[PDB]
Amino acid sequence: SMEGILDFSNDLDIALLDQVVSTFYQGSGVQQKQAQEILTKFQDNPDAWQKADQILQFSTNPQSKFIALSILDKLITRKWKLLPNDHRIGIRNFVVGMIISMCQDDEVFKTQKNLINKSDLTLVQILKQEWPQNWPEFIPELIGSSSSSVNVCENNMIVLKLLSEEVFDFSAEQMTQAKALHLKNSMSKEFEQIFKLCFQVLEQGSSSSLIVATLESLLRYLHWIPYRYIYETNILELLSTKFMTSPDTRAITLKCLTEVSNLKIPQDNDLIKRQTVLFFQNTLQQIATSVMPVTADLKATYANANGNDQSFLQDLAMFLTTYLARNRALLESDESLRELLLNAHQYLIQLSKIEERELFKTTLDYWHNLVADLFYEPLKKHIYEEICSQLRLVIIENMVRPTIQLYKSEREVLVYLTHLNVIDTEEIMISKLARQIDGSEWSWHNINTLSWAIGSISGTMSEDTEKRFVVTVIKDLLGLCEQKRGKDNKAVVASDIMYVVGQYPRFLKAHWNFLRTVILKLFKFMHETHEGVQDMACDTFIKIVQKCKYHFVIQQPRESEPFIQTIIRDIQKTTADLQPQQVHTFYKACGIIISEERSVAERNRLLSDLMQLPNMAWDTIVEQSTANPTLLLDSETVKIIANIIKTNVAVCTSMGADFYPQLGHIYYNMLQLYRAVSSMISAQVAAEGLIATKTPKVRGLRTIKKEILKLVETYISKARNLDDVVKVLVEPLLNAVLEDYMNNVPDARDAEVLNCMTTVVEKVGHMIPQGVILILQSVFECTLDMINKDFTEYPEHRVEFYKLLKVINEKSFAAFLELPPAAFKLFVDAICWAFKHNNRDVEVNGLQIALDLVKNIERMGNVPFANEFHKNYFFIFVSETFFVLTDSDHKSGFSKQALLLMKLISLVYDNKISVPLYQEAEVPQGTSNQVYLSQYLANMLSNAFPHLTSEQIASFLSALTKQCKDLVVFKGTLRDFLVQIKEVGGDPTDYLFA
Amino acid sequence: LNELALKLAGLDINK
Amino acid sequence: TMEEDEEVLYKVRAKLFRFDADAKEWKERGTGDCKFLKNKKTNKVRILMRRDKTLKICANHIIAPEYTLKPNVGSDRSWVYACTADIAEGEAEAFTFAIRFGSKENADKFKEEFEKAQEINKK
Amino acid sequence: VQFKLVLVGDGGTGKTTFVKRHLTGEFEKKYVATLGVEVHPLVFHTNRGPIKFNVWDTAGQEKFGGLRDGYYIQAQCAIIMFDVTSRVTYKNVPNWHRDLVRVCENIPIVLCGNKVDIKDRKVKAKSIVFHRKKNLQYYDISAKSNYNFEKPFLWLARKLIGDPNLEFVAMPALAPPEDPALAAQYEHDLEVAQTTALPDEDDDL
Ligand SMILES: Nc1nc2c(ncn2[C@@H]2O[C@H](COP(=O)(O)OP(=O)(O)NP(=O)(O)O)[C@@H](O)[C@H]2O)c(=O)[nH]1
Ligand SMILES: [Mg+2]
Repeated sequence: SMEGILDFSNDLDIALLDQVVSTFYQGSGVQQKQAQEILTKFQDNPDAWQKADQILQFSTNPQSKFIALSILDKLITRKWKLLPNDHRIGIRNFVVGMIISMCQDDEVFKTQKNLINKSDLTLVQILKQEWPQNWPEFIPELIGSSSSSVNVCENNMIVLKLLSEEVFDFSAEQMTQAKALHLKNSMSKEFEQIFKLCFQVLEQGSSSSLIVATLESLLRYLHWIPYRYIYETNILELLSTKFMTSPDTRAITLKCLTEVSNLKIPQDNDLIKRQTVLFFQNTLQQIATSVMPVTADLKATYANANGNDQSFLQDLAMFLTTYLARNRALLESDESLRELLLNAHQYLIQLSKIEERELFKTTLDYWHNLVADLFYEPLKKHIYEEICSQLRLVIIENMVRPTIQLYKSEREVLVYLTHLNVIDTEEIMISKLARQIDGSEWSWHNINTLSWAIGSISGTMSEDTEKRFVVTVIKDLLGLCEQKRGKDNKAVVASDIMYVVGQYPRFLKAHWNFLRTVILKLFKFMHETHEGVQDMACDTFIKIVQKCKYHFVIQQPRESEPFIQTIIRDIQKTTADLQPQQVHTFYKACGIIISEERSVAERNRLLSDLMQLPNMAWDTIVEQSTANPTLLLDSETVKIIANIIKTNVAVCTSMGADFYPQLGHIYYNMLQLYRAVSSMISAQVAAEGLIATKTPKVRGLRTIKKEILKLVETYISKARNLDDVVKVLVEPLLNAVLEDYMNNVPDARDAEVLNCMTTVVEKVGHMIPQGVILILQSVFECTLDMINKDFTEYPEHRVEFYKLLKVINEKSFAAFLELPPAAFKLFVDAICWAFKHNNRDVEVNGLQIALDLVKNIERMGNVPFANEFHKNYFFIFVSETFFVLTDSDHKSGFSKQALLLMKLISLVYDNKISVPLYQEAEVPQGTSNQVYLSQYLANMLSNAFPHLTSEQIASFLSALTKQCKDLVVFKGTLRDFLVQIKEVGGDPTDYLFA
Repeated sequence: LNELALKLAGLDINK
Repeated sequence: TMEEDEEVLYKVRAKLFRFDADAKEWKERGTGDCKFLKNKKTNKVRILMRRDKTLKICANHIIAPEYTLKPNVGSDRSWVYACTADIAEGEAEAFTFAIRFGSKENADKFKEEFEKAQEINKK
Repeated sequence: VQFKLVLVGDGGTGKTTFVKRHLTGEFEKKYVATLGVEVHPLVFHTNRGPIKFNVWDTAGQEKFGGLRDGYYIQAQCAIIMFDVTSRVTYKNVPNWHRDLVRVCENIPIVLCGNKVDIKDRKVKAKSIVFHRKKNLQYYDISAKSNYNFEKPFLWLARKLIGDPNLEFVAMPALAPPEDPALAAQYEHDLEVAQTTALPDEDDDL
């Protein structure tokens, strides 16, 4: 019954509109939902704008007059030029006359800010269409109207604020480069008169609401105005002195001064420097007297959230970091500026103590800027010794566990602070370690944080000073473990003792006995049931293996064998209580050491001794599960097989090409097992349906295949002898994985088969011509059919499919030349099918294949296949690219769409296509492709964008084609075309911008 | 360090 | 929290599911500590599961002895049983539930403490 | 004591799925674009009583834009969301913020980077800095793994109530209560439940 206002054949019920609106805003439930589908339908009515002058004049609901302006905004934006010239001045006068009426009624000017701000913006949308060519008196009349009322002058500051935003801050995406440059020029020519009004209102007072609205417009001007309006007047004196005392203006003034710290400044003029130092001096002075002193606990102020404190401190952090990162050199030479420089940094020290992660990351980026400057620039580091002294404690007490990026930044700052003063950093770290021992600052969180800071500064002190330091820490950390009582409290300390020693490999590589002791104790912790200690031992083990692996392969003095052999002899007893994932990490760590042995047959001997257990378990299951293959339904047998394989993947990951003999030891039975596991996966689906693919029995079976392929992918990606890969590995692999994939149901096809074929082609593709040709025969058509129905089903197969087609196009492109002509068409359909994906992991890959496919056709020269390609698929690739470029649903890939289209256009204006693109009858003979292209495109754009005049399509195509060599301009021409197709009446002269 | 190696070798978190 | 007058018999981390037969689709309901709570005054054992962080209840029902723990076709770490009176979101609605655990051990152990508590509710 | 929360951001970022996770606890795998707005009441239990959110879940698809900035009227808090796997979503954050603060001049706003559960992260943490100048609170969030999924509502509740020491507390648990005319029907729903596999069997839970 509320759907009556949708009938435009009658008149509009204003009072019913106010009911429908309030039912949507103040209402709830199903009546609110229905009220919305009406208000939306009312708004989307293409003739609804004709009723906006009733609502704005007669309605009493401010939310109705808002939606009226929303309909006007749409009309002014998209169809303003399709209007008869009469309406354009009725709307302009109605909006101007309305805004004037609201500044007179202080009840409206005060209690209806939303409707006024919306009105001012709708006024700006008109200025974007009519000003100044059809409204030159706007700015002068705006200034005369500002002296006749406080409410008008204040609101005029709102119009200019929105105007400057729409012209300089948000015009790149929304208007053409011609229309954008037009309004930028128009505002610059009339800004001297605007600044006069602004500076007068700032100096003459007195209404705070008018002052703030004026300051808010100044913030927008500092984005683009010439520097003389800031430095050649007296306005910096007012921003830094007068407006920092009142909290109403303090927030915006600080944001303005934050911008002024980033203007265009000739750093040769000695007077602007005094201005840049003066406003910083005044600002820090008003903060010290009118807000809070430099010794105030800002961590506590922020934590109390009184009023606007958390934003002032936010903005004060931005101001100081912005200014000092660009102007602190002005303060470092003069001795009368030394205290101003230091007080400024002392405020930052206080802010750096605030518990606010995003605020901390801000100030940390400045500390990074400073300590890197004190590490390189001469004579500067002594100015900040007291600043750096406190900074060390600030960072040592907020060291995060190694966001992964916050730690690297904290370590980098902390490493710089150690180079500037080793003695001070030791005293801070040892005294904090002492305060952990007396129990004052003792906590799990606080001992870990201290342990991370100590571990982060390794390799910055001399090997002698570091030696003395690590021992002092190890001593105090052990004494802390005898102190505390309870496995929990002792495991916390004992774990930090291992993180520290894992961080000092330089220390470990000079002391074998201590290093040997640490590894053996790590082994003992691998039998420790306490949660987090086995993973602590396994992580620290491989962590130290990575940096000290030489000391495990060479024969250390006073030892009878290299320690790698001793780890192998007891590996079963060492890895007995660890989880299967922890065993794989242990085996991976050993592979890191075995790779150091460059004696070949000695490295092979270690590999066989390391792989001893998984090989004996391998030969056992190879025999007892080949006759009869019943065990593959037993879960325990499947789990052993997966762990045997995952152990091979672990070692192959760290040994790479040095893994080939162990891979050969199992290769022919592993592929046989890959077959036998495939037989039951298919036998189970034929017995239980497609639901079996979800059952753990098949999920475990499909795991064996997923890991078998992963072991082969790992070695080939890292192999050095590519010949053996081709003549030993590729042959049985394809005859084991391809037919199984092809003749399986789509729900039983492992997507890693495509990934494994991608790595095979990536390494040895250029050596396997018929291999790639055979890979396509088994995986192309059947996978394409799995994904050519929607952008959703089988997402993993979708990504690996286009990865594989991409590398085939890069490496063995001749494999597509040997495709049947009907199958090559599906190949083209698949590439364009990738353009339409919103999934960027497919969209970018498809755009790349098209770009490389075109180049692959250009290299063939003037041959029949290349000519038949342009005859068939050239204009398809052009139109498909234009579609995804203009449908506003693939905006993430605009750059590669522009690049691919530019390559297609350039191919014609350089005569790189031999045959004519057209049929012999449809155009006169002798017509160049350059002309038929500008006709095919003109016809195509007219049928897809009938609201464009024939003169827009001409000027666009003219500019676009003659710019196919300048990508930055070409891209800009597309952006102008995209803007013009959202509206009617676009200027065809806008394509002459370049 | 031979003495430090024994402080950590003996270290018991079960006490 | 209105849990003081109770005792903790079993505790396990789980992910709770409910069936939407109108769509033939499993829908998550909660992730957190699934607790068995025996009433000190009535000896009745209930299930009380709260979501992590928000601490909102996603399961509140009596471990009734007439409930049966069936397996899910694609899981060895899950149990599927039908509930007839759950008061997590208000009135005693009836649900077809599925509860999954981190490993198979916790699931088999869950069936143990679930059949023990099934007996205490018979007394 | 209810507060209006406008939820805005590019299409596909995770606005609707985020709200459903707080309403039902489920994770919606399918993308169904919001048409205009979906209003939802959402209640949190804190140590300062319950707090209610009238969540105006808006539509980032421009073709389905609806009232556009009309939904922001009288909003008392806001969440801008983007997708760390899609740089164009973080690129459009200045636009979404601009349209927001023109209507709601001075309200608490949270900026959220969703889908941090995905390896191929395209919007790296060091690149996210837009919130600094605009005084917005930022969180890395994920609706699939619930990483920080409570943080935006906990920060706003602290900002709307004025208590920095506000915390979510456990809702009190009442006692649960205790025919063959429906046993064959409840059994009929169980036979189908068992034969419908559980989603995400490779997960941790
Ligand atoms: N991997 C992942 N996917 C997510 C996550 N959050 C949402 N999604 C997915 O992203 C897609 C978008 O879903 P949706 O919640 O409707 O986003 P929206 O912002 O409401 N879209 P609209 O702007 O049209 O209203 C869904 O497929 C959803 O499963 C997430 O945290 N992780
Ligand atoms: Mg949505």
